[PDB]
Amino acid sequence: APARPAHPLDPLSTAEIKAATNTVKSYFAGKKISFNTVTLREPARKAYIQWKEQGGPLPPRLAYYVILEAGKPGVKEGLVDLASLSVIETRALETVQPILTVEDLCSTEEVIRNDPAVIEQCVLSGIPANEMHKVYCDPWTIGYDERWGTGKRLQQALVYYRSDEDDSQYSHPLDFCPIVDTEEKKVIFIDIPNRRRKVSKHKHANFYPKHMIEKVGAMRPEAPPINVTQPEGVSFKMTGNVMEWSNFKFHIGFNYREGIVLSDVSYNDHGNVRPIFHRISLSEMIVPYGSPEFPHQRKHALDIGEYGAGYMTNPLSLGCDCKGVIHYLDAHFSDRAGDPITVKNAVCIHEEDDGLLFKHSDFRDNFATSLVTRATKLVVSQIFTAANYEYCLYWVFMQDGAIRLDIRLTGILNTYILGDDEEAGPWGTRVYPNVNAHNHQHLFSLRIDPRIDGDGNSAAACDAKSSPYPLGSPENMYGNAFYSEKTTFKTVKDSLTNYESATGRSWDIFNPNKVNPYSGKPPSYKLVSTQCPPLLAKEGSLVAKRAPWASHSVNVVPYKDNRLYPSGDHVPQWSGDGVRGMREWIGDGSENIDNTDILFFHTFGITHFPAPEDFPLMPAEPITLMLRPRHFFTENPGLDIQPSYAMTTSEAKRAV
Amino acid sequence: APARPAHPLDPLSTAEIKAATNTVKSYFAGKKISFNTVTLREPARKAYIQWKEQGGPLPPRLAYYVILEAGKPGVKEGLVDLASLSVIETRALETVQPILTVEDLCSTEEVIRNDPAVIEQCVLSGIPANEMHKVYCDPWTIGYDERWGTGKRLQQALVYYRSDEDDSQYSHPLDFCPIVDTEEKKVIFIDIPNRRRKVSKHKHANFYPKHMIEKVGAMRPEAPPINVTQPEGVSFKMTGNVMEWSNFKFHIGFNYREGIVLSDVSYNDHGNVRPIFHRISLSEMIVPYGSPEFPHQRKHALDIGEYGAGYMTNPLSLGCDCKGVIHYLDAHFSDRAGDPITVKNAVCIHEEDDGLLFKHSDFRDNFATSLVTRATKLVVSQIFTAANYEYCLYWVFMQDGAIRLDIRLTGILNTYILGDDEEAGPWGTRVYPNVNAHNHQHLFSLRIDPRIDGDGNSAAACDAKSSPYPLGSPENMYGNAFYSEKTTFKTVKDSLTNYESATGRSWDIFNPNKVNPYSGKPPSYKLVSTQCPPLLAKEGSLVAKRAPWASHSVNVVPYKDNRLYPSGDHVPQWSGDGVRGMREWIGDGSENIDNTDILFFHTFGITHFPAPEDFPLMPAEPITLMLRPRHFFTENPGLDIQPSYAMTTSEAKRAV
Ligand SMILES: [Cu+2]
Ligand SMILES: [Cu+2]
Repeated sequence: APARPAHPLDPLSTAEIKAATNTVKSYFAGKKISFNTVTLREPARKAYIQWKEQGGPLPPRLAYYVILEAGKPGVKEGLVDLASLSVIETRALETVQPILTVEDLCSTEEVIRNDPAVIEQCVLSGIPANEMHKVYCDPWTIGYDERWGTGKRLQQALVYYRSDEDDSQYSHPLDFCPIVDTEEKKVIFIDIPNRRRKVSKHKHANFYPKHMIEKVGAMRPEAPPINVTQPEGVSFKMTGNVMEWSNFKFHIGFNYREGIVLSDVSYNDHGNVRPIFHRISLSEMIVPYGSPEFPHQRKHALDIGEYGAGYMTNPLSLGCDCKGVIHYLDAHFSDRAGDPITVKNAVCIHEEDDGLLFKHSDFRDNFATSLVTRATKLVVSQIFTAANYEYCLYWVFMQDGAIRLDIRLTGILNTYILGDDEEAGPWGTRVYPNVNAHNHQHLFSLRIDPRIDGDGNSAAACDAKSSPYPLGSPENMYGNAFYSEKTTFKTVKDSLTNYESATGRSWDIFNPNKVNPYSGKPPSYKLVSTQCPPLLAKEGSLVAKRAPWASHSVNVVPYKDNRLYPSGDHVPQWSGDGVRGMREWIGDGSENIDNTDILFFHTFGITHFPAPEDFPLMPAEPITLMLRPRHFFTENPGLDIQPSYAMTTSEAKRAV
Repeated sequence: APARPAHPLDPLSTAEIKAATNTVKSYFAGKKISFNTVTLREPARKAYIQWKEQGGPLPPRLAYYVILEAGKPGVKEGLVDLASLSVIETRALETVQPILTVEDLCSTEEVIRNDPAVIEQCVLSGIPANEMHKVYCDPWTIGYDERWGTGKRLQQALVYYRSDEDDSQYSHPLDFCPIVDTEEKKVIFIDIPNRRRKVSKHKHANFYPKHMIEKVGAMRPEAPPINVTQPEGVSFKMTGNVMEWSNFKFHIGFNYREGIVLSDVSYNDHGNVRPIFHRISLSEMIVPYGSPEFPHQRKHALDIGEYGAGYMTNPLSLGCDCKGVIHYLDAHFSDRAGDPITVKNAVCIHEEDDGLLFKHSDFRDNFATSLVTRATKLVVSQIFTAANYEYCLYWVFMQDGAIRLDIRLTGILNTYILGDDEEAGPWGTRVYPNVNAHNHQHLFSLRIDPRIDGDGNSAAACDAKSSPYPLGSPENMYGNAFYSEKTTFKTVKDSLTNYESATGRSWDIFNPNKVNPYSGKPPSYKLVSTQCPPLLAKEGSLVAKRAPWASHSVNVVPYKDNRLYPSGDHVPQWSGDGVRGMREWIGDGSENIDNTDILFFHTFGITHFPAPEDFPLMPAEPITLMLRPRHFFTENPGLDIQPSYAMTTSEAKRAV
């Protein structure tokens, strides 16, 4: 049996992966199978907490697998008990399709380049038959197409042309969309538009230094360096995957889908170690495009569930992606053959300056009496590439006890062809000649499993409101009175809430069993998040049905085990009909969520209307949200940090 | 005559200040006068642009002054022509009161400590008569009190007790409020509550290291250092107050009121130097409190117009407030005697790493084909202290051509006393025993005088909207279609708009005379700003009347000279009645603002519901907004910056 991990939440080692895939091959001996997913099945929440805090049973070390079998529809999935090298649960799911791996994305180009119907369309589009090596595709999942459902595993090949291998292809989309059976390795259909648009004759819109020298004359000279050193080392301590820093303690996990998973998050409040979150991660996304024209409705990528923030994560880049003194973690997955694969340097961990933590000075001696303390932040990060997009993910811990998630979006716009006299608006932007960059949103589902100061939690909306008493009344003489209206969610239905600019809405995750001795309020972490777009696709749309979580900024449901992925476990090609994922968890909306084990799913992101500044490669666009302690502590928790400068009134008088 | 400045927008030198005050003293010879304000009167916008870009006349170098005269109500104000040492304009304003200086804050404590009625109240409150040296006050402007109007110059002494001079006084407010005549140096009234609350007998809530060692046992050890150096110097160049960095060029100005003023802001687009803004600054604030109980309606500080972001600015570190390699500017004002005073190191300028600028990698070779470029940002900052508050102001320029304003709020909560059995809610929070920190908002008025790619500009609201065609229609078959609805403001009235979470509203400031050759849209800078609270005080309230700008997120008016301060030129003790400031500029709402010289005033900020984490000293709370180029450039303007790492497809194949 494989050696068991240092910690029950540690991701599967390479040896554990191989042990799992050997087990599964033996169970299916005589069958031709391929591996889609081999990943840790995390322990039940109860089992973990009981092991960690109550001297309870050691949870079994289990691997979840998804396989395909040649000639069989759908997938099989199950669990392997690693200690006994045995399959302990298995089932066949003939009517779902699974996440697409890097191998799956790389496989489609050879299919389309050799398909006679595709060749014919390249030629009709102005690319000669002997130049197929110049044709490339981003082979998305089909997403959903009602002509096939889940009956075949399908990709849509978004086709482009490169004049030279070093080109950025996105200036030269083609007009047609081959549909490919991923498992049969064949083109089954090609969507061809009513109006044909041949390949752009313009130069490629390129962005490496050699290209830029041709385009603008010269690169800027190298700027003088800004160097960042920690000559006495770092202040954080890692014990395997467990982090300790500035009184925070937590486990850094990682998987094929979510990427970074932070677990067992506590804060050491002068010797009282107080839980905050059991688990926090990104659980799904949707990137819905806004052109109604066929087949563009199929562009609504659920990037986490369809590609994976782990599978697609970048090996980060000795001193370029992450600047400073860095601790790296590697990621391990299975390939289709059942062999472990490694992404080196998938996670970067470091501490960085974060400006001022607090300051106050006294006007009475011209600010001679003064105290200033600088902030340090701890950053746990990854960058994943989902075809054209780059998503830079930064989990940030702060010395006031706040935790923030910062995202920067970069990469390249998804582009489609635009005719010489064709107008892109209102659904997209002409960002370069013959290039239409369609409107789209990027929405994310943050999953919080809280344990604010322990178990038994609730959530609330907090709305700023003027007093209901009018100006000139004895209760509100001058019309200034205002308060925070807290609406505690009692049932699931109550939770289904949007951000509201009219009230500056925030949400509290709180422990109703405890009370701050000063304020009288429950200890809480407050979600402060304003990048909360409405879902623009209509009710009942394909987008709305496949992402039931995205229609509210906040969804709060009862905890149950295995409630991770809110668009279901196998996302590609689901029509959005059925009681699964968030739609299952919400149910009829009547279940209790007050003072219990809850899961808080937050929808946040941006609406992107492309502009030429975004092309050919887009400058980073920031998204953030923060979880802030409010009524958790009885005073500013950073005041024991040594100030950078401190002078008292008495000391200022003595300096004369 | 004083030597003329290097640049017409340079603030008055110390010699110019003295020259101006000598001129005014001579004009008023035989009269007993004191100086309130002596500051640059900036050139008219037409005159500046003509001088800068058209070989036009050199604008006269002018000083604006505000003086008080013993025995005369209100103020006198006027202009001095420095070249001729003469008063060129003067007028008496008998019914206004002016900004309170540092000297004016410092003067009140000696008055109240020696006043028999105040002493009596201290004794009734539990502080013996021989301990008046332990009584302190923050002597705000009265703000507005209908019992006196502007008929006397008045301060309200928010009173506190210190057990030792090194204490933070804010745990020990007293229950009463002396009203002080600033110019007569006497207490004229004391507001006494119906419910007396004697001084707290608790320990002070303190925050220096010596205090914290007593409170929690020990300070944390010094963390290992993070060192930032620039061994080959910085990439920016300053010529006097003119900055050049990453193709931006602008003038760094400073005054008593607004603090930092950025002017003549352009971007050098490969040799084509394109204007962006004529002037950008913070022009006013309001910090309205939410307790209706008398006299707390008088807490609605207009910090900029009542105290001044320049007058109240901190002399910065060095090495503590601003980390790294810093260029500092000093600030110069007049004191009451007409002598120049200096705040050393009032502004800090430096460049800092700002993470990734952009990245893209190709999945086809497992991300071997990759380009990553790191961002640098340029930061122009100050910190001002308005009694209890600290406001950290950062104007940030970025290498994608965006400009951001970042603010961090810190300092100390304003507190009032709380009885042992008194409930603070719903209008405040008990943050420590016997301490009530009332609810309040912090609202700011960002003033933008734009020149987007030159003169003749417009503004618009941009709202994301679903297509009006329903799901299932030929126009919107799958219900996903969406667009940006642009509402161009034709008249002032049209511009009076709020942030709307329902549409993810942004605003464009654009040049309708020009067209992006790719997109077809006008060049613009887009305001991306979501920390846009409603004003919670009711229509017709004292707050809403004194801050007419604050009731909309956006106000756009025609440019005229001297339209700087949207709550009027002399803010303290204005009732809010009258056609002045923003209310004058809005007029009847009918004036054209489409394709003309416009002023864009943006209201943003936060609503603060205190919690114990904020006490006794508050961790920094961030506020931000961004102005982003959209359709300004025809491609990402940063692509000529040398990448940190770049490998092409061909290079990756050659590396084997
Ligand atoms: Cu996008
Ligand atoms: Cu505040």
